Amino acid sequence: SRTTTFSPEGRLYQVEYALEAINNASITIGLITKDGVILGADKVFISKLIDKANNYEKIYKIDKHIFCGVAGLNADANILINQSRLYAQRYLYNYNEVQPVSQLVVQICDIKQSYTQYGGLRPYGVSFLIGGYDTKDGYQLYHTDPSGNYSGWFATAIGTNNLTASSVLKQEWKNDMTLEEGLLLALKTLAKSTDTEIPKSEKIELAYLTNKDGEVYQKYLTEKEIEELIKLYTQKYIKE
Amino acid sequence: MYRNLYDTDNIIYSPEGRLYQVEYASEAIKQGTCAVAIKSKDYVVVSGLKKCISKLSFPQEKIFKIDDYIGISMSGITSDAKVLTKFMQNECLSHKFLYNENINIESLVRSVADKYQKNTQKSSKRAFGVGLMIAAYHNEPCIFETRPNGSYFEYDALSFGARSHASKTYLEKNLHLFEECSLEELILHCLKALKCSLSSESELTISNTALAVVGKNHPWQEISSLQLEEYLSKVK
Amino acid sequence: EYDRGVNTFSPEGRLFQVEYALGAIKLGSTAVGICVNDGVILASERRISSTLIEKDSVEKLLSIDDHIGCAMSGLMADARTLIDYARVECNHYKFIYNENINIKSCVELISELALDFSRPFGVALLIGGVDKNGPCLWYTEPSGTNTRFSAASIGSAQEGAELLLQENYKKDMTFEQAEILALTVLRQVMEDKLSTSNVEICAIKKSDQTFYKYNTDDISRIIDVLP
Amino acid sequence: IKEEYNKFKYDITKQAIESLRERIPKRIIFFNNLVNVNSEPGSILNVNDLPSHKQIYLELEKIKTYASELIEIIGNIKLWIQLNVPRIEDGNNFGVGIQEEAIQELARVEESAFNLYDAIVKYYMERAKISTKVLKYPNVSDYQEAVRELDEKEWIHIKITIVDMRNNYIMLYDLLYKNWEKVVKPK
Amino acid sequence: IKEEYNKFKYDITKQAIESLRERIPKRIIFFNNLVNVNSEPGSILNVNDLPSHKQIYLELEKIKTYASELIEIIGNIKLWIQLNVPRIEDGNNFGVGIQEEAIQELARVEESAFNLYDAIVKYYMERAKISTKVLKYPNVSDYQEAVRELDEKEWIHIKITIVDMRNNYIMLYDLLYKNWEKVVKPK
Amino acid sequence: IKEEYNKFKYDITKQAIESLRERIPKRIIFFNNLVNVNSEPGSILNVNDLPSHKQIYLELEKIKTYASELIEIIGNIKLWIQLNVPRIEDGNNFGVGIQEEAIQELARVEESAFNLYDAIVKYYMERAKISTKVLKYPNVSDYQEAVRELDEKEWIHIKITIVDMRNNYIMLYDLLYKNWEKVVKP
Amino acid sequence: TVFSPDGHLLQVEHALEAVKKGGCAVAIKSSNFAVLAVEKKNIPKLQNPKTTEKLIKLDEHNCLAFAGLNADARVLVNKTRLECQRYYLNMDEPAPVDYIAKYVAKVQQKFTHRGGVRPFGIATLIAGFKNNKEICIYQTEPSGIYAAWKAQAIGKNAKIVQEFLEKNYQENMEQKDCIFLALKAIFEVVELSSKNVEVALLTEKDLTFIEEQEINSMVELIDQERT
Repeated sequence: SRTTTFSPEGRLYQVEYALEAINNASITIGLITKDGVILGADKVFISKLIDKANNYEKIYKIDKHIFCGVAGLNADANILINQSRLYAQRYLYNYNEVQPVSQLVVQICDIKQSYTQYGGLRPYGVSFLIGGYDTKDGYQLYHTDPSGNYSGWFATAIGTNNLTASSVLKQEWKNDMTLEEGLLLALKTLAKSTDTEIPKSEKIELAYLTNKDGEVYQKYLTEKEIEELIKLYTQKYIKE
Repeated sequence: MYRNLYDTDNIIYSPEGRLYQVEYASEAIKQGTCAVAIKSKDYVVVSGLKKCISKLSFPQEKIFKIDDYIGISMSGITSDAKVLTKFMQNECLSHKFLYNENINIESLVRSVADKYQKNTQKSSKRAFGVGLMIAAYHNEPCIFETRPNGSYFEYDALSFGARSHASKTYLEKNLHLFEECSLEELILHCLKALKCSLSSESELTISNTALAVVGKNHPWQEISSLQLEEYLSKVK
Repeated sequence: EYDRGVNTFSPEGRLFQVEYALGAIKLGSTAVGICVNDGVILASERRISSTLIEKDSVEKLLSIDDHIGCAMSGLMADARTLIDYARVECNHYKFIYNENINIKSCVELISELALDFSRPFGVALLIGGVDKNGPCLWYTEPSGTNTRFSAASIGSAQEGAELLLQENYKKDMTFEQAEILALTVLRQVMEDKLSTSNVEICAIKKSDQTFYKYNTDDISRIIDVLP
Repeated sequence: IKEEYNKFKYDITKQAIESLRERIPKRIIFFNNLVNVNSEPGSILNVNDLPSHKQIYLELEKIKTYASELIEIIGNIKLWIQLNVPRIEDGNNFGVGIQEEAIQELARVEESAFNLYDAIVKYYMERAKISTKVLKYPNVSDYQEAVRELDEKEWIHIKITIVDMRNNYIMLYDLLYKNWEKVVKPK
Repeated sequence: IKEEYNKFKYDITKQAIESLRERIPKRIIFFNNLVNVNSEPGSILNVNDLPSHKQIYLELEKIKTYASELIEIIGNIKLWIQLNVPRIEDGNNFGVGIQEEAIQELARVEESAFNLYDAIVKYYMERAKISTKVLKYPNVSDYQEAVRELDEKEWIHIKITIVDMRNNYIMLYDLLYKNWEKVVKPK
Repeated sequence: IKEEYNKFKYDITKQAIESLRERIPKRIIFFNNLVNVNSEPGSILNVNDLPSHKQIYLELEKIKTYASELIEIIGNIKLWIQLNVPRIEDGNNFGVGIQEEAIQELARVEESAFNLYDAIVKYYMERAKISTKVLKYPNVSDYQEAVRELDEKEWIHIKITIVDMRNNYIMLYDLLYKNWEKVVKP
Repeated sequence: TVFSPDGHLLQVEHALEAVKKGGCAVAIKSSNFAVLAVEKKNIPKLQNPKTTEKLIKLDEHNCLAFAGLNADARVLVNKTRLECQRYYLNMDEPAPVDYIAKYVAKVQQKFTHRGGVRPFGIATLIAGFKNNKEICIYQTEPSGIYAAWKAQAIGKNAKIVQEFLEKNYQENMEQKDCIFLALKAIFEVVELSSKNVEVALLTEKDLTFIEEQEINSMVELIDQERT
């Protein structure tokens, strides 16, 4: 029935289907390094007639130091990004400083929680890996769900084939990870999740923060990841 | 396809042409206690029978008061009857404040019957299932009554659901009340209606039959707890 | 079977959503109140089965004001909402008019809030006080019927206490006369012993016109008279 | 006439309470003592202790005694519930369905016990019929084997009736005990 | 008497746990050892190892043992599930639905094992009638082929009964295990 | 005992997957070589290639082999889905419906193959019964025609059974292949 | 949200059952302090602090350890922390635990009585201070009921842990003794992992956590007490 009604088991229905609706969406990888947080993506290819060179709809920008990698309904994702950009700017307008991500996910999971509680509207079939840098506790990487129960992490692989890709980060991840070593680490889990051995490079997109006291937050071009893809060939950080 | 589709909604109409949800309210007033009023030439008496639910309980009130010359007697559910009493009280009192003359009787019931109408077309609010009985006197003593659907009938005698058929038949052959100008014969004639229409082998009137009179030099004087059992509740 | 709507009628002239709550009030703790010529005495149980409770935070006899005390039954979470509303309007009445509110004027407003047409409040009360014209005791229902009672009982065991009061109520009974009577009906319908903790009587005397909760010390001298 | 009828309603009520508090529990222990639940598997419903077979005859005879006691006890209890059904009204009658459910299950058990009499007549008829075929065709050994195999089946069938007997008494008693307030006072 | 009855409800609970933790798993492996799931196709349901047919008789005798032990175990389990259903109420009775589904499956498996007793009687009766015709009409060869085919039919049914037995035993244990919390508590 | 029980759970799961990857595709090709879909109409269901009928006898024996192997294959597959049914819950149980649909489809094919053993007995019993009547009434010619038509009927029944085998094997495999992600983890 | 034909509430009993599938949380009162306890679980080598999923503060003297829906506590706490500070702005006093619990219970009750609003599927327990130097641990359910306790527990299989606490609950304990009693409540999570239990010692109107160092010194003693 509607989202307002419960179930005899204690769970819900609309928020339970949304948790499964994101399982049929492309994967995204999160990863905290010793230099800055990095993200992964999977451009689902409906055809070869997309631009494939200027845009990508799996990783967006929230602020100059906060960025998320969305995974789920691409249509409903644009609303929360248009809603998180306001909270990331209304905090600046009210406190003259950057907003900590710990105070951003709370501000954004409440907008999801408010939908699965009243109004009689459908929930948000979206879940994303939102990370950033802050002066209070350094780099961080949070993860929201359609219910709102956010939680901090070090590496997450939501989308399709989560349990397999998350297991890769259980062993291959290390506490100390450089920026270049972290990219190669996140490159293999992004490729083996799609049951392939090498990315076609006209696929997956990556992003990285690495605050150099100014939070550069550079994204990646189709030519910049070629050098990263070539480094995977020689040094294979295999499935295992 | 019939008998269960056109039954629970105040909006749908039956294919025959009857609003069956409102029609249940007209029958909902029949489960209440009886009441009867007599319109004489210059006086109006209302006899109401209360209902003692238990031996330890007290009989709940039936006959109410609205103004000095206006008093109603509900017959149905106490939930909606109390709401219409407050609406009729705030309406008539506002007329004595906004202006100085008393409120016209038919111009008052037109506002009360309109209250039923407003709670009939909206899907949310249901209909007031209560049979009102407005007895008043302004220049000629008139007796009005409503139903769940908006209605007015300048009745001369009535009954309300308990043993109404046994009481309507008594009033059909008793049309000499207009010339029974003596108040004593009127209250005995009105109480005789309940005595000949009470339940089988029940207590006649053991101080549990509310009585009220209103007339020319009479305001809504509730019959005291002593004037009725001395001779009125002792003639039969 | 007509149960979808909240305001639907019946072909026999009856309500449906209100009648569902009529059986919900028969599951709470039992209570009994007696209206005597000198005042009003109330009584109730205290289901504090788990000894870890504080035993004072859970109460069955709250107060509408200093002159009107009442009982509770049914949904305890909804009973507090009506009592909180009664504590507002009765106190709001004292701010407008300097005299204390009448129970006939207070029970009529506690019943109009059970006419939300949400859902009807599944709670029955035993509002009693000594406002004016001596002491009065009223018993409300979720349907809105406000019947003034001389001695009634509400709770899961209200059926047994009903016939007991009919064979025991006398009009010329004082406070100490009914105080033992307010416990003999509780001694019958009780799955425990009438100790000094399970009973929580309180009364409103006509002299001081205020209510006073009978503490643990005062009830011990009344539960040991053995009716 | 009015007196005899009111006397009957009193007589029913007495018999109903008497049967549930005493008559039914004693028989529960009785049949349980005959087929104890703690036995290991295969030691009860077996054929190890197995003209007409006079030995088998006595076991069927005991069943009919047990069958008689079951139909008589439940029938008055069923009638008692029927006399306790409130006036038919619209809404708030979930409990009459429970009452109806009890009568339905009670009638089911009654019909089940009633069918043993029909099942028992069929046994003698089939056994006699097959035996005629054995006399007419004495060398086809399967007819003689069928008679032998038949005795093992009926012996088991007698025993399956007893386990179902035991189990039905408990299912009836447990249901009435838990739902005692609504069967007597459905409000 | 009140003590003996309460003892019975205690006695049931003991027997039920013992059967689910030991008696039922042991039989799962037992029947599996006769018809292993890892066998290649066609090596089980064949007729290579095949007056009356004494060989089929011996196989049926083992079946009757298997049938007896199955019905006895489920019957106390069925009653045990019945003893844990709470008082009938309107709403919040999701657990009785779980309970009813379990009772339904137990009765279904019981009917399956129960039908073996009736099916064995049918084999000997049907085989004998055709054989009489063979004696009367010895050159119509289809009657002799019918005898042959009947044994092949009965042989297959015996093995299909054992696999269905095996598969039901694991399915019963696995089903009760998953919904165990609702099986023990009433609501 | 706890070890022996868990060991069984491993052995079943293997057999079910093994049947779908090798046993089931091989039979698809097998039955197609006997009743090719590309055959012209009437070239399959004919009587052109036609005491007891020894010619008819050899084909039914092969049928019983085909029926046995089907029940054995389907039975473990059916059992495997049963151990994979999740705990019963109210709502969000769309996946149990596929499983329910799967047990129903597997049991339907299984019941169909299972009834052939009883059906074969009916053929010989009926043919023998009519043959007795031929001995009693040797000049009523329809009885001799009756012998001919029954064999033609059984021959047709044999062939409709083999196509149904072929068709059941593909419909089971095609259903499971398309719904593979939902059958294992519903 | 409507009633049931017998008298219950299908939208409340469902929500009350929804808290049973959640992490357990146990509280325990003492003389002048109240140590809390909660048992959570986390994925190894990931999710470093669990964003302080339990033991939420409300004021300088009011801890709160909920149980149940983790996502539905944010709206409950933010609608509470606002009211805990708003009371301080209107009455110039730090909000007592009696007012916060009376507010959290009114929040959940305001969600089941209204229509078209899902009830708060979360059962909590608030441990703070009253106006005088006292400590009364409260406990609220999704139905709206609330009562003080001397020890209480909510969550997955809260009956077996509350039953154990009903027996060996002494009257007044020591700071380490009261912790050991709360640490004897690992009857929900098997093997008593130190990375699962979290306790905080609310004392002298100043909340503080408990380091894992002294946890191992107390969680290991329980294994050498069953023999």
